[PDB]
Amino acid sequence: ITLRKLIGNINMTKEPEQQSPLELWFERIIDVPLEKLTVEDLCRAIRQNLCIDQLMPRVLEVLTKEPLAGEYYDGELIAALSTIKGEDLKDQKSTFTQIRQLINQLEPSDINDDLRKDILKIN
Amino acid sequence: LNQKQESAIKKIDNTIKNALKDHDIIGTLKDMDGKPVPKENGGYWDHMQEMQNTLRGLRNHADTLKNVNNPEAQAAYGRATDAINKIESALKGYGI
Amino acid sequence: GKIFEDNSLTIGHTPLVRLNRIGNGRILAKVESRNPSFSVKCRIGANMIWDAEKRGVLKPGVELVEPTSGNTGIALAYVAAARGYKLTLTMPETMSIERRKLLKALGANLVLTEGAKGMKGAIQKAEEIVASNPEKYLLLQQFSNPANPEIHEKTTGPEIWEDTDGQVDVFIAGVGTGGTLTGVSRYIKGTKGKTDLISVAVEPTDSPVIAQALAGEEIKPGPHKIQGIGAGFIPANLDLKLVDKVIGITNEEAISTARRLMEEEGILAGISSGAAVAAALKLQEDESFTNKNIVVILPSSGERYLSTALFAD
Repeated sequence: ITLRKLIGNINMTKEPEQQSPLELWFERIIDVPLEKLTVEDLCRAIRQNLCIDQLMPRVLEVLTKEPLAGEYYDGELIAALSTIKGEDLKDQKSTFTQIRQLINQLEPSDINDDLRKDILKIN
Repeated sequence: LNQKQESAIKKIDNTIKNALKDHDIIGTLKDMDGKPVPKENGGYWDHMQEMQNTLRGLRNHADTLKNVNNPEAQAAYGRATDAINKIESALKGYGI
Repeated sequence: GKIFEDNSLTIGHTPLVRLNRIGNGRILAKVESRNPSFSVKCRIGANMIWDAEKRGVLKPGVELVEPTSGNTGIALAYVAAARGYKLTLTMPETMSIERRKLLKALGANLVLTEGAKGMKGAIQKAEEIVASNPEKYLLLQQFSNPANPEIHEKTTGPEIWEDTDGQVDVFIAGVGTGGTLTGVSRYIKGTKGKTDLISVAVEPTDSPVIAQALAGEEIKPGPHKIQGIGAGFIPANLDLKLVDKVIGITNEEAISTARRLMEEEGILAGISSGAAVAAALKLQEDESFTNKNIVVILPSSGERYLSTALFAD
């Protein structure tokens, strides 16, 4: 399953010569199913509020293998999750709390510690 | 005087210099002006949030390398602060 | 009676309006869009040129130059038009067509610089223009020019004092150049000796450099959406010795509070106005400020931003 299947094409319809970097990027990953999205793509889709609901399963597996997964810096995925609004956790409300558990068990962090705090104040 | 995974962080600065495109900055500024790119669902793309992420990575990796007594690492540090200055110079004073 | 000799002399005497549905009834909003070019910068556009005249630097043939993408550009445009000066504004090419039209209609000459270079490119070009003939061109330098806070010590401050009969307890102002906060504080604390006054600076949470400066931290600015404040550095016209407290406001607190001002108070408001009011509301959840008179600066009107995301529902 892919982002096109969940939300369709949410781009304002226009020719690629008239598209912004995020509009362009979204057209490059919209047919990419969730299970293969790179880490960079995953963080950005979260940051950009792109059906975060159905992304949680993929996030849950990327972190178990590497809790500080990220492209631009270590911990970027946790940083992106910090931006979630709790209300858009519809049917994966359960999968989120599974993630919070893995996150609330760590030692090395810094300006990430407030993000980990911000994650815990969304319900 | 010799590196470890500061290597894994000198590489991330230089390849983050394919996230400093002109339109990456210009999108950030137009967000600052209150003209973000609308989606069709309602709501907007947030280009200045991507720029904040880029600043955070560059700032973090420059800290990693700040006091590393090694030439290769100090070169990457100068490139990271040249790029941070490049971004800061575009925004400082904007909109006033 | 009073007949003004040109439009620059009409600045000030802006109303102080009580907020009834926002807060507890003790927030007083000074509406600085009631000004010749409809922002607080009208005051500094006037006095900065008055001061240049008084200093003799502005003479036959001398032209004005400033880099600005904001309300200072509009303020300088109407004053130069009112008093017969030639103005060149340097500014990024990200500026909208509609904003260019507003300035050209006020007679300003526009120099658009490369978009990705941002504000520094506009600052550089203005410096290169003055370097091409320093005797012909004069740079106003809104961030360092002490004529900026001088007009708030001579006008904005006194108006707040007179209107409140000295019973202002807190003064809240978002900081762009720092002039408003500096002069108003400098008048009330110095000239009238109310050292009790609590002066509050407002800045964005996403570029909190004033808070960084008072902690000795390194200055790390970023992009924000509170247009008009949040310069990303501590301008020379910000006197940190007078800042008692600094409140960071999020993008989303400023937008919604500005929209509350419009729908709940009938005061057209921009983002920076919503942010200053949001800071007053945050101060009032501390019960030590529950019974204090809070005067807040509202720098511009929302109609100037009618094209922006401020109007999304």
